[PDB]
Amino acid sequence: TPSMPAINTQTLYLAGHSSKLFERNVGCVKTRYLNQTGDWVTRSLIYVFTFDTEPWVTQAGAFQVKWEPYSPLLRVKASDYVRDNLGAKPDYFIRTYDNDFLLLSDLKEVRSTCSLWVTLKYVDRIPETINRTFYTICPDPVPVPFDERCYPGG
Ligand SMILES: *[C@@H]1O[C@H](CO[C@@H]2O[C@@H](C)[C@@H](O)[C@@H](O)[C@@H]2O)[C@@H](O[C@@H]2O[C@H](CO)[C@@H](O[C@H]3O[C@H](CO)[C@@H](O)[C@H](O)[C@@H]3O)[C@H](O)[C@H]2NC(C)=O)[C@H](O)[C@H]1NC(C)=O
Ligand SMILES: CC(C)CCC[C@@H](C)[C@H]1CC[C@H]2[C@@H]3CC=C4C[C@@H](O)CC[C@]4(C)[C@H]3CC[C@]12C
Ligand SMILES: *[C@@H]1O[C@H](CO)[C@@H](O)[C@H](O)[C@H]1NC(C)=O
Repeated sequence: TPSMPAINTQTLYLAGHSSKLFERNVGCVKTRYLNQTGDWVTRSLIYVFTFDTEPWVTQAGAFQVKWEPYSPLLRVKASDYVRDNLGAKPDYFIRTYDNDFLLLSDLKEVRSTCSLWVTLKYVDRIPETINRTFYTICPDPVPVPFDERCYPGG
């Protein structure tokens, strides 16, 4: 079966989210794998804050994730900074996933907010099936448009 992306070693990019989650001046949102200790994977949360900040500066946070096989929950132990400023929760509902995408939902909201994550394979072109699922399940879906500037080099 496909490998669960959250505990895998490929970088994940935020491709879509519910409007309510929206943070003004936050762009290029992605997560890189750092290491693993026991059942916990450590990843970074990378982004750019575009207001009154130099254009080459990347903001960075860190968090840990745990996924028991076939669990519908992703466990998240986010840093104090990430919990305080980016609203990270201790658990997320896993709607679906494949080798190169992950769709997460909030646990405690009745009108559950969502986030769609993809690997490099789909950053310039989200497959129609994933896009359709995202627009079906997610309240107030906001796509994150492709931007060349959010990547190393160009
Ligand atoms: C990802 O999906 C988006 C959502 O698609 C819409 O919802 C799905 C669940 C399904 O019902 C699908 O058929 C719907 O289109 C896509 O966005 C939609 O794209 C439409 C076409 O570009 C757009 O439409 C408008 O334009 C036509 C032009 O003739 C008008 O007739 C029509 O009335 C609309 O004004 C539609 O508005 C738009 N929806 C939203 C909410 O953005 C999106 O393109 C797709 N992306 C990929 C990569 O496949
Ligand atoms: C990808 C996996 C492995 C876990 C990620 C967990 C945490 C860090 C994720 C899950 C949902 C994410 C949020 C989803 C949507 C937005 C809106 C955007 O405007 C700014 C980033 C922000 C606010 C994200 C910040 C990081 C976030 C809180
Ligand atoms: C994993 O990364 C974190 C974050 O930088 C670090 O604190 C930790 O020492 C690293 N090593 C291991 C094996 O946990």
